[PDB]
Amino acid sequence: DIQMTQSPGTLSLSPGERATLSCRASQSVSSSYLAWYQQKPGQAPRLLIYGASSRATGIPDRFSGSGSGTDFTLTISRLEPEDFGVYYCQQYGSSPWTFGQGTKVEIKRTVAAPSVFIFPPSDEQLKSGTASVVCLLNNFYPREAKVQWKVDNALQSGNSQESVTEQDSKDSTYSLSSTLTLSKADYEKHKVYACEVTHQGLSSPVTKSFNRGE
Amino acid sequence: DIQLTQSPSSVSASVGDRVTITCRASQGISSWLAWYQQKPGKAPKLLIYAVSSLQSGVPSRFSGSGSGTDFTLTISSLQPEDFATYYCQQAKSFPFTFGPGTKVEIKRTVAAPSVFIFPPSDEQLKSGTASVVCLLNNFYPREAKVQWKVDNALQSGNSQESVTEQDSKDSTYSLSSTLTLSKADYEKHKVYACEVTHQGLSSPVTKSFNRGE
Amino acid sequence: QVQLVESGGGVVQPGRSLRLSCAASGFTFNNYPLHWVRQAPGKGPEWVAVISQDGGNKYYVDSVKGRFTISRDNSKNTLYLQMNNLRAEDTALYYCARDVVVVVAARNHYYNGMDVWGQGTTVTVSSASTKGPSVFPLAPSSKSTAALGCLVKDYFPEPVTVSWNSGALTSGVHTFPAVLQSSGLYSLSSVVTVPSSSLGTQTYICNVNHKPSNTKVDKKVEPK
Amino acid sequence: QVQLVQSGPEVKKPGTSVKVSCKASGFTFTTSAVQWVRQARGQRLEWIGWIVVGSGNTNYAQKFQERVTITRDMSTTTAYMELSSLRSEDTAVYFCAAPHCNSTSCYDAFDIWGQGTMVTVSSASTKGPSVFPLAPSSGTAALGCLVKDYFPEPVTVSWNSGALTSGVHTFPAVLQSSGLYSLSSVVTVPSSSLGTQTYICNVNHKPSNTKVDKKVEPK
Amino acid sequence: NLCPFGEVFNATRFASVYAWNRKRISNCVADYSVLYNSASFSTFKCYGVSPTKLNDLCFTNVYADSFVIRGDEVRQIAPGQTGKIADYNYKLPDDFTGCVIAWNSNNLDSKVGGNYNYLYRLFRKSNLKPFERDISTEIYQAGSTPCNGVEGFNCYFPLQSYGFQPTNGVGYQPYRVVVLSFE
Ligand SMILES: *[C@@H]1O[C@H](CO[C@@H]2O[C@@H](C)[C@@H](O)[C@@H](O)[C@@H]2O)[C@@H](O[C@@H]2O[C@H](CO)[C@@H](O)[C@H](O)[C@H]2NC(C)=O)[C@H](O)[C@H]1NC(C)=O
Ligand SMILES: *[C@@H]1O[C@H](CO)[C@@H](O)[C@H](O)[C@H]1NC(C)=O
Repeated sequence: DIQMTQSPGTLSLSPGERATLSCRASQSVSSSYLAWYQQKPGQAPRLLIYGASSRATGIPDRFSGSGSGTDFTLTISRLEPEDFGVYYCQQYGSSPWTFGQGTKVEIKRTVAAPSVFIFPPSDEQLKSGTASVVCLLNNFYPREAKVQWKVDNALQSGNSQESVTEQDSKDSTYSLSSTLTLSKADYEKHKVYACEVTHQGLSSPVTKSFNRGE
Repeated sequence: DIQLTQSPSSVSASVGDRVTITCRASQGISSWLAWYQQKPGKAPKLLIYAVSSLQSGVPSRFSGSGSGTDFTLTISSLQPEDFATYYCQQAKSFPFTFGPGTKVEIKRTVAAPSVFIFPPSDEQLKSGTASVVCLLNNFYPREAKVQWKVDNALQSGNSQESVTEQDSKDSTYSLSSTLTLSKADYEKHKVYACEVTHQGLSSPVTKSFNRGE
Repeated sequence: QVQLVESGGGVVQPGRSLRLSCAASGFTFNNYPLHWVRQAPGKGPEWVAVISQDGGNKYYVDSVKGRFTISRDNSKNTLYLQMNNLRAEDTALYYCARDVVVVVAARNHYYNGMDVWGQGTTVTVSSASTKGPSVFPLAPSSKSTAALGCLVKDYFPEPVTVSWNSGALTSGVHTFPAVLQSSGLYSLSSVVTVPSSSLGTQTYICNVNHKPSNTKVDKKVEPK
Repeated sequence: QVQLVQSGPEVKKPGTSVKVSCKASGFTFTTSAVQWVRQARGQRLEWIGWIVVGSGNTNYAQKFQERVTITRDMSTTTAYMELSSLRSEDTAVYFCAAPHCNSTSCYDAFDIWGQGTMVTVSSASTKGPSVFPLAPSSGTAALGCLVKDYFPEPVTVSWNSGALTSGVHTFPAVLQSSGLYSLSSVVTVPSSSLGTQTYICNVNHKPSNTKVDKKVEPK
Repeated sequence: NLCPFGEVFNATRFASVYAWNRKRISNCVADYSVLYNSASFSTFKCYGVSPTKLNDLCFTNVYADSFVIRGDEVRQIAPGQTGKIADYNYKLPDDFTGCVIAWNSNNLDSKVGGNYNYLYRLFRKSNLKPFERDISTEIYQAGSTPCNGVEGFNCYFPLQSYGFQPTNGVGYQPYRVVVLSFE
């Protein structure tokens, strides 16, 4: 099969700059059988460029295409806020019509530290025999962030799950939610519950805790 | 139920000969017929399908033709690995029926059979059963007739035959015929003989023995 | 390599059941319908049943209709034939075979023959009890090149294996195919042609091996 | 309206089969082609195969040669994708794509795309979510709701019946080892408004017909 | 002085619709009354001349075009029709003067698993002129990019197989069609 590789993985660029995306084939492919697609979260792919250098119907002229053989380029002259999504290239000449792994174009921003909040399990959930402690990392950039749970100074592992939102359309920041899950029995065996947040915007790891009960 | 008939039933050819086998169907089956080659102790091998489509790997000396009810399998120059039984199969409707097959035999010179008769062993007679065996050794062609005569009385329905495959060295056949009587019937007679008539024999050859001697 | 391997055959009484399996490898299993073909001893092949690629269509010969059931497991690359209420005329070597798919204008057309065949698996429907053979000498005649041999009589089931002098003697040996007697047991003869001079100065031992009965019988063939 | 509309969401047990529909409109179906592509949650695009509408000829990928068969029906201008022997690995979103064509010529790429069909494969059963409040700690404060233990996806969350939108983060759900989903939706508000502004999260789960309005309290 | 109607209708094998065969018949007495009275023929329709009053009529020449399609397409063998057969395989002129005869040939031209011998043209850039015969196997270019003899996206083979099966619906079963024209 023909392997399509894309770069970069994440293209962090400011609105108004010139974006450049690459598409590589493991062997020479026809220029008239390569396409570029744009996909936004929760949406279907949208055809931008085909035939390597043929703009599609309705696509703005700031989108361009070039390449031949094994190397292909998607060029956005001036990056608009509606263009920040995921881009894929697919060759449809030789079967199978393989895709690339995608390139995320995000809005570049200044380093913003997250606002950290910890939430004890509600008294209603404790009646169910399960405890959930939540740690919120609010509005930060870049996306990379680290959360560690400590229960009476004991670092937890394998009992937590994370979730990250898409980049905000207004302040270009991300938000993270980590949930520590213990049973009601194990939850009542300890007293201090804390989540440690490590991030680029923090000069040192910030810890937010609560005392079980008080 | 589509029947299939092949002709001839046997062919005696040599290396290089042009051999043609025909297959007749009881109804028209268009271009839906295949040809198979089978050697003793092996699964059938597909040679041709769709009348005239040579299966991959089959040498081009094999060909096929026909349409409707009559079909032909032709071997332009017969090679030693082509001596086998060939079958035709139709594929118009189920059940997939095969033909009776045509055996491609090695042509050679007429050789008369060496005939030997064997009385039942004394150990077998102690078991209450007697078996007299008549051996026809290394002969050609395969066609042969064996008759058992017990005190000059021709037997029927109490004998079985068995023929070896064509020999890989001299292209001859061997036949074994066994006469089976009870110990009671065997001891009621004296003369046991198998009369062999064959194409190489100008007159029936008889091998006999007298019970005891 | 494109390969079909069947298994699951054996001896079974009349009216009872047997299940045959077919292991495929070397090709995309679910793109091919599959056939079951059997071949009785001495007779030509007889098509038994076929199943489509997904298992939605099944066809049978009238002889087995209602008794046999073909099926396939595409996840295991395995074909099955479930044989119930077996009769004597079901005794044959059973092959599994792959359908010949004719492609015209990039369209597939099925049921055009069988191109890939297995080695076959033997089923034998009989009420006879497993029994090793009696080996009786066919002694060479006094004056009648001479001929001697062994009579391998009354055994079930197939097969026996016959060697002479533990395999050392191969020249001139003829081991005939077995006949099925009315009693349900098999009889077989293995003969050898020798110079008349060697009859008094060379022993001839036939070795009959019958695995189903765990018997190996060696008989010394000598003149009378 | 050059359209390409797909089936609704599917939730099947492992070992079964799903058949996703894809109906064309606007262009002449009879002369185009339809490819199928799947995308797992947060993964790339995986080409499954394509079919020529006029002939019905199919080409599949190596990884789908065994359990996918693509069909079409020109009478109902619809193409199908049958996926047999489902398993958890098959849980993804499936797209159909086609070039729009008139009676004789076609577009030179796949420009028409379907809305997408989500197929969930697990042993789980339909269940409504339990909504627990994330209370604000005692200048800006944070509060929210914990939408825990529901199946299948998705749920929708709004704050103050849509009145509160600023500073709201509803996170994508995670799949717990129990087979159920958990989702948290939080909002940042000024610390002054905690005693004089009721905050209510509106959790709606259509697969279970569950409508929960939970009020968050500062303890 | 009879005719070869025997070997044209009861022929062993017919031709595909895209490669339709034409037999020429000039001056021979024939009795089209035994054909109109036959329930074997699923379709007996004449244009420009009444099917009843047919034996009296005299024309200088008769052409017998024969091919095979499926039952749903027999309605296309008529003047002023459109469809796969009429546009890309066999077109009858508006002023066609003759008859179209067809009968179900499932027992002959259908095979279990599908027959591969009867084809029909699936793509063509322009419609056929009346009585035009197209048997070219050029790769149909459906897009702007030129196919170079290789099939692919927007590059399809122009002919497709019917795949006639005995279990097919009678609308999809094979039908042998004979078109008589009188000039
Ligand atoms: C059917 O369409 C073809 C091609 O249309 C092209 O593709 C469409 C998807 C759309 O993007 C059109 O704008 C494209 O032109 C027509 O063929 C074209 O006809 C024009 C007429 O002058 C000619 O200049 C072009 O070279 C032709 N291109 C091709 C590839 O044939 C065709 O006319 C249309 N037929 C009908 C009946 O509408
Ligand atoms: C075709 O054959 C039938 C007999 O099966 C016969 O009655 C009929 O006249 C024949 N017609 C033609 C045109 O051959």
